[PDB]
Amino acid sequence: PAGHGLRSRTRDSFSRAFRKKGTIALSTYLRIFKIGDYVDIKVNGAIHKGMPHKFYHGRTGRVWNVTKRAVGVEVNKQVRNKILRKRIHVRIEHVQQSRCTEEVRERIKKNDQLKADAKARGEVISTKRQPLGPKPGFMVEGATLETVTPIPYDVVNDLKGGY
Amino acid sequence: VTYKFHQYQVVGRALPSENDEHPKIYRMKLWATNEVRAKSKFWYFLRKLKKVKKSNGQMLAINEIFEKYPTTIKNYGIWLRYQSRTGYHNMYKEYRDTTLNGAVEQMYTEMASRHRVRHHCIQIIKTATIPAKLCKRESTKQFHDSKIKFPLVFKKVRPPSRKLKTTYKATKPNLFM
Amino acid sequence: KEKLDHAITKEEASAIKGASHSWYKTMISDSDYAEFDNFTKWLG
Amino acid sequence: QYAKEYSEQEKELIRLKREARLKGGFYVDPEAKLLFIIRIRGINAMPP
Amino acid sequence: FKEANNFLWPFQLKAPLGGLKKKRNHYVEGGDAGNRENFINELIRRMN
Amino acid sequence: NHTAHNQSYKAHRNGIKKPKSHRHSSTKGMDPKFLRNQRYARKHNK
RNA sequence: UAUUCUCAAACUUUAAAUAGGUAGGACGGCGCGGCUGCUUUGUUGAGCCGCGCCACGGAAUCAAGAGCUCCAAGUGGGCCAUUUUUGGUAAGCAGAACUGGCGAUGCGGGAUGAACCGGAAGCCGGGUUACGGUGCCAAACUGCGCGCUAACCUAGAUCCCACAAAGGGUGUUGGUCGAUUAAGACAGCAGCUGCCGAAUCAACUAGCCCCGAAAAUGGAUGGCGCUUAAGCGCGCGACCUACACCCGGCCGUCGGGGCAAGUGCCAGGCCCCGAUGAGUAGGAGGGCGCGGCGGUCGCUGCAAAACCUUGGGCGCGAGCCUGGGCGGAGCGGCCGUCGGUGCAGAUCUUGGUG
Ligand SMILES: [K+]
Ligand SMILES: [K+]
Ligand SMILES: [K+]
Ligand SMILES: [K+]
Ligand SMILES: [K+]
Ligand SMILES: [K+]
Ligand SMILES: [Mg+2]
Ligand SMILES: [Mg+2]
Ligand SMILES: [Mg+2]
Ligand SMILES: [Mg+2]
Ligand SMILES: [Mg+2]
Ligand SMILES: [Mg+2]
Ligand SMILES: [Mg+2]
Ligand SMILES: [Mg+2]
Ligand SMILES: [Mg+2]
Ligand SMILES: [Mg+2]
Ligand SMILES: [Mg+2]
Ligand SMILES: [Mg+2]
Ligand SMILES: [Mg+2]
Ligand SMILES: [Mg+2]
Ligand SMILES: [Mg+2]
Ligand SMILES: [Mg+2]
Ligand SMILES: [Mg+2]
Ligand SMILES: [Mg+2]
Ligand SMILES: [Mg+2]
Ligand SMILES: [Mg+2]
Ligand SMILES: [Mg+2]
Ligand SMILES: [Mg+2]
Ligand SMILES: [Mg+2]
Ligand SMILES: [Mg+2]
Ligand SMILES: [Mg+2]
Ligand SMILES: [Mg+2]
Ligand SMILES: [Mg+2]
Ligand SMILES: [Mg+2]
Ligand SMILES: [Mg+2]
Repeated sequence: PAGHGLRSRTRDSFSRAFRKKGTIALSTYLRIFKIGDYVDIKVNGAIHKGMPHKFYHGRTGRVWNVTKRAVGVEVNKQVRNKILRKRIHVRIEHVQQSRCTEEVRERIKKNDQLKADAKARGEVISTKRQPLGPKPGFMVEGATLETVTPIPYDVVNDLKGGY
Repeated sequence: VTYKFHQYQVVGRALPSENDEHPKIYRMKLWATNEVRAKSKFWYFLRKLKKVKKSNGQMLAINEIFEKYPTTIKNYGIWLRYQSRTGYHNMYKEYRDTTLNGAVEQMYTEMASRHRVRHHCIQIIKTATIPAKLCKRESTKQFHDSKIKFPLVFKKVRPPSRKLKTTYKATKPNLFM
Repeated sequence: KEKLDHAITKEEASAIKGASHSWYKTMISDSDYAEFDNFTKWLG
Repeated sequence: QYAKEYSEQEKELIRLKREARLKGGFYVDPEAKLLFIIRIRGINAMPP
Repeated sequence: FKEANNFLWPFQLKAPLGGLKKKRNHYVEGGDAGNRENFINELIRRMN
Repeated sequence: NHTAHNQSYKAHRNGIKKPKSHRHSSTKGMDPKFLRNQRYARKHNK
């Protein structure tokens, strides 16, 4: 509306990948979606029903409802000075289960056991991750040294493969 | 005692990896005003010549090279590559100095004067101490004379210090060669 | 003022001097400039 | 105790560098753990 | 370190005694910006 | 005619404001069949 | 059929940089039970509920704190710049994208300038700098070094920026490639050749300079001038220079703390500690001033009001207090309350006067 249709500017976004057209593999229809799961919205161009607006393509949201053929997804949308919680329904052909939280569950268990193993011995520790820190000092065994020097200029070589 | 430009050997390598646990070690002889700038120019060449960026490289050693005999006079040849306003060129220059640091300082000063080439547009390819009989430039040959003799045609008239400076004097300077 | 007069073994001192001297030789070592076949004459 | 530790670290680094030199290898110094940062530009025309 | 460093109020240094070279260029180019490694100490003397 | 100049600056004066997140979210718009059964389940809960 | 030159905003297999979304716990996890009309062949699932147990805070950095609501002003002509970018030969032209800037904002530099560089500001002392500078104008070197340039065209002289091109020079300075030469080159001289006895020839390249280069008031590296530059390129040391930074004083604002068997206080006060200060349109607070009214405390013929003054003092300020003079009959402070309550402008009104 107001100068732009629903699918305006979707020539590339909503087109199928090269040599990946035709029948949709059935693993898409065997996925299980639960409330609270995170899903990435990826519009399939072949399915014209229950397809989200182009804005939600490439966005990750949280599942808040499950129907026969579609899942309700909560997606953040920035409008001026506010973030809106947009609730949309999308057919499962356009959603992929996201691996954004794949490390959380396995990390909690490791932290829980590490704290438990430390509680029994009365040693207070921290399970927090840390970013890459500075490396310690070390010795490197001597080896043959290859000398690098600037190369004399040659005009004939100022072209891919030369002139 | 003090030089504008210092010579350094910089040694570095690519970070060890599972495929290459002992990557090749590269060394360069670079000229810079201090160690920090010597390291930066070392990674410039390794990035563009060996495809090893500093982000995936390792600095091993950096040592400053000092003239062996800073009291004698040597002839220094410098092979360099520089960028003009229209392209790149190669040239060979000769200098006479007590240390190669002074000869390199002369080279940068000359390139700025005769070619308007700034420091960052010059790459030093090679340096060497040339024996007198193998020099090529006449500006260096004419001083290879056991009986070198000439007067001071141009003198600078001035008091030893500004303490003896006066605006007015009773007589003009008396100068003779 | 009184002109009052070693912490390394004599053999150790000789090894230290040799190692440092050898390291200095590598510091001033130059490339052979053999990979620049088109500029052999110019590079000398 | 702290004063003694500072002197030992300074001499420890010197010994390791000399040890690597004697064996013909290299000793990579530990990467700096601490930085001091100074602001050198004013507060005018700041990108967000 | 986090608590000890945050406990310190940011240091209010003075204008450097002797001035700067060029704040608009990187220290590698002969300016004053960026990492100058151990040479930050030389600047700390003139600004403290 | 049109321009977005200064609009991001205006938005960031008091924004970007994220909505308040509560432990329990509204059930409006969810499957009525699921909601109706849930209401009965709570009714007979003991 | 196998090759080949060159291409695409409305072509594309492939495919960046930058930017975009989500997640990194106490709203977590596990165990045992329960509810249902939904779901399953199935207490099978789904969600929820109860009880018990565990949960060192589950990347970094910061956090002058976070959330919520009400009422309302002004605004809805914009402009400039780096970069991306459309129309146009182009425009100090027109139109978009991200950010900053001006507008609303002084201050130092750019001679001069809304936007360029630096940098944002209470009132001061000291110190040090930013950009920019150190021959005079003009605070700081005719400082210490190397080279280049010589302009008989007004040589040249600093981001934006106030212009210059193709093409040329046996001007001069560097460099690159090649050729020739003590077995004698080159020029001249001599009859391919002899004398000749030391360097010579050719092309290319790029610094400065010169040609190319024509406009109307007399004129503009800002001016004067400058050539062992005071020009150009690159250095070194010192020095000069902001309302910027640092230390100190004082004012305001904001935040924090102390003060009762009260020797106890305009507590609406006193004292102590920390940070901080730009402002048009606009909002609000605390104050100043004018004329009444209800009260209260006073002044005045031993001189009220008004007015005059090169008298003096207080307050950041609106203003206030007071000396002297003139004048000759009224006037003021304080609390509350009220209003036809504050002028430099309106081709403002009336009167007066240059
Ligand atoms: K269109
Ligand atoms: K409006
Ligand atoms: K020329
Ligand atoms: K009264
Ligand atoms: K008076
Ligand atoms: K009143
Ligand atoms: Mg309409
Ligand atoms: Mg629109
Ligand atoms: Mg249909
Ligand atoms: Mg700026
Ligand atoms: Mg401060
Ligand atoms: Mg000083
Ligand atoms: Mg400066
Ligand atoms: Mg800038
Ligand atoms: Mg209007
Ligand atoms: Mg408009
Ligand atoms: Mg217009
Ligand atoms: Mg306006
Ligand atoms: Mg100007
Ligand atoms: Mg001052
Ligand atoms: Mg001079
Ligand atoms: Mg030309
Ligand atoms: Mg001037
Ligand atoms: Mg102060
Ligand atoms: Mg203010
Ligand atoms: Mg009154
Ligand atoms: Mg008067
Ligand atoms: Mg009064
Ligand atoms: Mg009235
Ligand atoms: Mg009125
Ligand atoms: Mg008037
Ligand atoms: Mg007015
Ligand atoms: Mg009038
Ligand atoms: Mg009139
Ligand atoms: Mg008249």
